[PDB]
Amino acid sequence: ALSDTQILAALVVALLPAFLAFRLSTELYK
Amino acid sequence: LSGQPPKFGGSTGGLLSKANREEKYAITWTSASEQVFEMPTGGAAIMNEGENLLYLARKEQCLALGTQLRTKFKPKIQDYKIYRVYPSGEVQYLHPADGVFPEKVNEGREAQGTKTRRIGQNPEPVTIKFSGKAPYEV
Amino acid sequence: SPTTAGWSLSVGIIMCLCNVFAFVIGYFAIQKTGKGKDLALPQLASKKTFGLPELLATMSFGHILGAGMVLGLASSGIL
Amino acid sequence: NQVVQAYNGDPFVGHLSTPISDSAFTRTFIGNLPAYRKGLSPILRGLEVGMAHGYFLIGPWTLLGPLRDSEYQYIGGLIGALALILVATAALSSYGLVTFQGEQGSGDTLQTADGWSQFAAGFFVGGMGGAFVAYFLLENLSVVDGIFRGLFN
Amino acid sequence: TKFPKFSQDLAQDPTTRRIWYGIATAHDFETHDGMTEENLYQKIFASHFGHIAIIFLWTSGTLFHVAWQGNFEQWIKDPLNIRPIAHAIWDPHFGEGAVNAFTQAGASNPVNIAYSGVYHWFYTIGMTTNQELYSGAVFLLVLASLFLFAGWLHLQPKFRPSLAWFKNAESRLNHHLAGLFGVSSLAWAGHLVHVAIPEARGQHVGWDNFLSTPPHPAGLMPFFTGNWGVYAADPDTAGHIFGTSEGAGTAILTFLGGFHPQTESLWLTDIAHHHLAIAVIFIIAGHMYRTNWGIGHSIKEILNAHKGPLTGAGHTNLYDTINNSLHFQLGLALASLGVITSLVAQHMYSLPSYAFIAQDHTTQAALYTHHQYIAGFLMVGAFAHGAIFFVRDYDPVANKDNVLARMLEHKEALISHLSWVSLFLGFHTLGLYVHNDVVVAFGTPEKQILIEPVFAQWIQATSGKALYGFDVLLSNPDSIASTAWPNYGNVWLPGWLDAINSGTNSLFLTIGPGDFLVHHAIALGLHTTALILIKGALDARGSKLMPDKKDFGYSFPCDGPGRGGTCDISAWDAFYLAMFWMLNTLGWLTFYWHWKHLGVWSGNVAQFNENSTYLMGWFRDYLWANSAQLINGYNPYGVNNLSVWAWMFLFGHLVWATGFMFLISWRGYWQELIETIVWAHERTPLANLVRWKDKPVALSIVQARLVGLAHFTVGYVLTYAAFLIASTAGKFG
Amino acid sequence: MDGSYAASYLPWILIPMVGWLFPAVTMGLLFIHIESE
Amino acid sequence: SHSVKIYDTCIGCTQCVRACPLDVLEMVPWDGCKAAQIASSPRTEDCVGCKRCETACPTDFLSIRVYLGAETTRSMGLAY
Ligand code: CLA
Ligand code: CLA
Ligand code: CLA
Ligand SMILES: CC1=C(/C=C/C(C)=C/C=C/C(C)=C/C=C/C=C(C)/C=C/C=C(C)/C=C/C2=C(C)CCCC2(C)C)C(C)(C)CCC1
Ligand SMILES: CC1=C(/C=C/C(C)=C/C=C/C(C)=C/C=C/C=C(C)/C=C/C=C(C)/C=C/C2=C(C)CCCC2(C)C)C(C)(C)CCC1
Ligand SMILES: CC1=C(C/C=C(\C)CCC[C@H](C)CCC[C@H](C)CCCC(C)C)C(=O)c2ccccc2C1=O
Ligand code: SF4
Ligand code: SF4
Ligand SMILES: [Ca+2]
Repeated sequence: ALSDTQILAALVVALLPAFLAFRLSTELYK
Repeated sequence: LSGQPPKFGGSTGGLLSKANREEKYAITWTSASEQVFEMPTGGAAIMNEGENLLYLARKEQCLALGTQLRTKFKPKIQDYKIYRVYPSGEVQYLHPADGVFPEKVNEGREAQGTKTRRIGQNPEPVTIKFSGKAPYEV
Repeated sequence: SPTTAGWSLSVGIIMCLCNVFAFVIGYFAIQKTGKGKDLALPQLASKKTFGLPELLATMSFGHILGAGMVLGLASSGIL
Repeated sequence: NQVVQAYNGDPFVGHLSTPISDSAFTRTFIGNLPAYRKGLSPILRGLEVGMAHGYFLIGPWTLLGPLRDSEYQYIGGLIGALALILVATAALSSYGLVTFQGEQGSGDTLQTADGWSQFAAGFFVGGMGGAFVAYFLLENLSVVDGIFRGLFN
Repeated sequence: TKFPKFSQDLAQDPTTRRIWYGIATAHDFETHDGMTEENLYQKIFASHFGHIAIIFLWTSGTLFHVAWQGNFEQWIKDPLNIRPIAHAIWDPHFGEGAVNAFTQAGASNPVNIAYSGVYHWFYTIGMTTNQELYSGAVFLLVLASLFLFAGWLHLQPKFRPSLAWFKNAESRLNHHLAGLFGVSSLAWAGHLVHVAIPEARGQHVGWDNFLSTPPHPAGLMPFFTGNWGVYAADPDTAGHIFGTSEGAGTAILTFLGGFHPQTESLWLTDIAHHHLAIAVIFIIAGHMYRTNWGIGHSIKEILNAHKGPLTGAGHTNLYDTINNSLHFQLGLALASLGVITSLVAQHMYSLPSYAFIAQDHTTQAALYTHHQYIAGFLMVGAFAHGAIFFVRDYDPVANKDNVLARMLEHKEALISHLSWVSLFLGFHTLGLYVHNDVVVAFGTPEKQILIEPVFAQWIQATSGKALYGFDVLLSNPDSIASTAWPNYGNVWLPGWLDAINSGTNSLFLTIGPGDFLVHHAIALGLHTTALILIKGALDARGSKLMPDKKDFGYSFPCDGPGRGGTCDISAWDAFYLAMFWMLNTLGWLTFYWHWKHLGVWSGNVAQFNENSTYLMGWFRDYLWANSAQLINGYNPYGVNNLSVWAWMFLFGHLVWATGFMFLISWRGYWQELIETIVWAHERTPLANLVRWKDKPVALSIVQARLVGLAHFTVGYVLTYAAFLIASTAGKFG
Repeated sequence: MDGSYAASYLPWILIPMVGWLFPAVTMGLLFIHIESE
Repeated sequence: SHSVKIYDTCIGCTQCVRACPLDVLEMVPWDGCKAAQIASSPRTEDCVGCKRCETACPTDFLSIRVYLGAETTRSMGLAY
């Protein structure tokens, strides 16, 4: 099986592609 | 209020909401040479060639700036004028109110704030009781 | 107690090779190679642009890199 | 490539144009909160501010309160939240009575006596409504759990 | 007014057309305002970075949902018995019946069975625990983060590349052939020999014992000394069991050339040796083009030196034609990618390389159909961008008398010959099918035109299938090809002949008279789709109906009712029609593949071999017989696990018929209908309050051609995915 | 919809958000955006 | 607005200027044909794009072309 906190760790790690995707898409919008 | 502003990068020390609700103060000085001075708001700026216009929020900051313009520069900048500008728009003219700096006797000023006695002949508070005054101003 | 090798021709071969790589890194990296003490036969080193400083620096870094390679590869086993 | 300029091109105001204070996202987000959004009447921005805080204030006493270990767990939280929204609206209206007595212009519709009174009214309605709707979700928590999982569908 | 900020001409119309056309034009970067070639290329580059991050986040999500909600721990115990769980169903709409029906493959929650085959791929490449998949998912999150940061970085003015960087074909070819196609293939051979082959033979090679455990008992010194035979010392014995050590062998690179007798797939050592050979060839092929140093080739010299008498200018000024045109480059990329996606589909079913994926039938069907549909889409897009190149980027002055100018100089001849071959082949495939159908219906099936496909049977005999009685090249063991007399280097041949002649695997299926007619139907579909696509590509610059179509562009609606009527004259409309023909052809070939393999998997191949020669055989033994398990996915009695597939079946029919609405009814009817509705809104009480900012208009002509095409495609794919996935999972697990 | 796997409350909160908050917020922001100025 | 362009091949036959519903076109004097007139498109911001002017043109290929472009209220024919 898999741990409870590994899922939340994956979520807080994937918060970094969220920020970088937001900033890349904003910079493409220019 | 003519003059390009100094090349300053901005700071958190500076003009609060007091500047656009009541008076703020402008110091205007002219220098031939470009150099670096310490703003009393904190930091360092660039004196432009020719006229400068620095907006500050207190009169003490403007006079502290003018003081360091006088004493910290070998080509002393003494043609500095300090204004008091209001958000309504009118501009007052404050520090060199006469032609010459206050240390020098202009011979056309009026002696106000001068008492005709020393402190020993100051009246005493028991004589002026319930008079609405205080022992200096009698 | 990590594993190690005492001494052989393999220890001598690898540290000379790491000294060669340190020569390459030093020549491509050091800003002031010719400045320092004067040197005998400077054409042999890098054609009068290399000093007694960078002799000891580059091959000293070679000895550091080779200590790293020898101890790491002997601890991992394959040396 | 400097990212910290002076605020709004003015180098003598006491503010820097940092990536948090004066970014594009901050301008579009802080400038679109109800306290700063353009064109809204004060009643609707006060209402939207109020609900965001009534829904918030339910939780702290609900989970951490003198009644958190009894059967009236959510009623104590709701009572505490109504107490806090009552004193919040009393403070808001007192601030309106105090600050906006000398006559001022209408550049911003919120910074005036009628505007702040509308803001306080909207804050009260929204705050008590948000407090009661968070109480209603918390009191009927079995129902919300069952409908989000599909126990009744 | 502000939304399509890339085009000021769309920020002016007060209609909903600006919303629709802003969404559509948003990626056509060549038509945006203030666009130079340099800004074009840099915006394209960062869009590529964003798309790489999309791919990495998608595979990160697949890994994370196999790890979190999937039974990967349980599935690698007995992959034959347990169905692989894709992810978990969580919607609040499920009744008790659906929750009990969708609880499957040994779970408590309702789950979705994975038909993508990622479980078999992860099991083959050595992943054997949920923590390995979680580490892979977090690593791919970080890699996607890296590529998002790279795209944002290359939009910064300091790091924006120049136009000479993007127009550097030789250096890009060097670094892609060597560093991307060769170094990545070498790295995959490294993973295979270090992690996948040892963990297929039993031992754990994680990141901890990665350096401590060599893949071979012999070190790398045999690799350097040239004595390379020790890496093929003892291959995997034919009684080897995957995932554990029984007759392992400890040979990292062998070339048995057959199938693993237990997983039914190829040997992982054979895969590793393959990737080593491919990496060596691709690395030396990346040292072909000139760069900062002296050696190499210049592509302009290679192209301009190929001039013959029968073409004249040959390939002169093709380097600048390909380099300056992005639609030519995109057409070539999509054509090659469509060809190799077809190749992926045709080889992954006959030569499977994943553990127990040739014994899980639904995932093999899904993978084949998926890649053939992607291949059809990419080929149609290749021809679409050929047409867009001929409209936009084609210069008939620089391309004077070369191969492109001579393509356009005789387009009527080859369009008429594609017309002839498609008409010929279609007339006689439908003629033979209708003849077989009519004479079977008249009670006399012995009167059918049954043609032995002798050429493909002979091809199979040349590859070693000795069933048909030919003894030609590999079916004749005395021949020069089978012995390979100078060296006898056929190490693969005993394993290959043992694998091709076994009736179990899909490798070189038995081909009979029912396969002849469907191959000719497939050829008809390919030829007619190619006819429409090249009739849009070559007539993109204008026919006699409209000698200027380059000035109206690619996707103008029509040219009026004058000149006889000019409804679908744009090259975009030839894209449209060939999209229909592509969907038809892929339907034909996936229907054929599906029915052939339903015969093969069930063992009752006689059903296809006698019933596929006429059309009601296709209709009652395939469409009607195999949808019995589908439409009963929910009946008034209850619900089983094929209920979402029955619902998707009906859903796809509904989307398809809505596509019919957009394709048949046209804009005038709808515009006057919307005018009546607009009157209704503006003249009613209590709804006069709400007013539109953008005036409602009907969808444009080309826009609704596109919308009907999208509906046709989406409903067509959803119906067939539901049918193909529920028909195999109806009868095979 | 019971959840046997780890963090079963996480789909419980993320299916409403991706089903409603993401569409309502995204269409609200896009409706303000495409109709601005 | 759509742009209506008239080329040299005009024979001054007036067919386009009376086939036009919105009367965008008009005939101006010219010296390049027997009819001594060529169509012009002065009020071409009123062109809806119906292409009845192209339909009525007898010269082959076409002496008048309509090039559909930036839509407006006038060029989309919206009564609302
Ligand atoms: C007998 C008259 C009377 C009564 C019935 C109330 C009734 C109320 N007022 Mg009050 N008000 C009054 C006179 C009165 N007012 C006077 C004379 C003033 C002028 C200073 C105010 C100024 C005032 C403010 C500024 C606000 C209220 C509001 C309220 C409501 C609840 C809070 C409260 O004051 O507790 C009940 C109070 C009493 C039973 C005693 C009333 C007498 C004192 C002077 C009230 C003073 C209120 C105080 C400044 C702040 C509220 C305290 C409270 C939160 C505990 C309630 C409807 C608040 C509200 O919710 O409005 C939306 C609000 O914001 N009132
Ligand atoms: C060695 C150095 C190197 C490397 C590794 C790359 C790598 C890449 N470049 Mg780059 N580039 C290089 C140097 C390099 N480049 C140089 C020097 C130039 C300047 C002249 C450029 C200029 C250039 C531009 C202008 C562009 C690229 C692009 C890209 C990407 C294209 C590959 C891709 O997305 O699909 C990955 C493809 C593969 C890994 C191989 C292709 C697949 C083949 C056909 C095998 C099929 C798979 C196989 C059958 C089985 C796989 C199945 C399995 C997954 C289950 C990729 C990240 C593009 C990009 O994405 O930008 C971000 C882009 O637009 N590069
Ligand atoms: C993809 C997302 C998705 C999700 C998660 C849902 C989920 C739901 N649907 Mg829905 N549905 C959807 C898409 C979705 N649907 C679509 C696309 C369709 C159109 C075909 C429908 C059609 C459909 C219908 C027609 C009906 C459902 C209903 C239901 C609900 C059944 C239980 C119930 O009574 O809920 C009750 C309702 C809710 C839980 C909504 C949330 C409201 C409460 C008050 C929470 C709000 C809290 C507070 C006020 C605000 C908090 C703010 C926050 C920031 C903290 C369930 C919650 C049924 C229903 O009862 O709907 C009301 C039903 O009748 N759905
Ligand atoms: C996102 C975000 C954020 C935030 C955070 C949060 C977490 C928020 C919160 C939120 C909230 C906090 C929300 C809330 C909501 C609410 C609601 C939605 C309410 C409603 C209400 C109602 C329902 C009411 C009504 C009523 C009633 C019921 C009765 C009485 C009266 C009345 C009428 C009023 C930040 C800043 C970080 C930034 C980033 C992003
Ligand atoms: C870009 C472009 C274009 C193009 C596109 C297209 C058209 C595509 C298609 C193409 C294609 C898609 C092609 C295909 C190819 C084919 C081939 C290439 C084949 C051949 C093969 C081979 C040669 C093989 C052989 C063999 C066999 C069979 C067996 C074994 C042995 C061997 C290997 C020898 C155009 C022109 C429009 C226009 C301009 C742009
Ligand atoms: C129905 C129909 C309409 C009417 C369509 C209209 C008025 C717009 C249809 C969209 C409505 C509003 C429903 C939209 C819902 C869809 C899910 C689209 C969502 C929006 C996208 C961005 C995904 C046409 O205008 C038309 C024009 C030319 C040929 C055929 C037709 C045609 O068939
Ligand atoms: S029916 Fe439509 S597409 Fe055909 S000519 Fe008329 S306007 Fe053009
Ligand atoms: S219809 Fe054509 S030929 Fe006649 S006047 Fe008009 S443009 Fe000239
Ligand atoms: Ca208590």
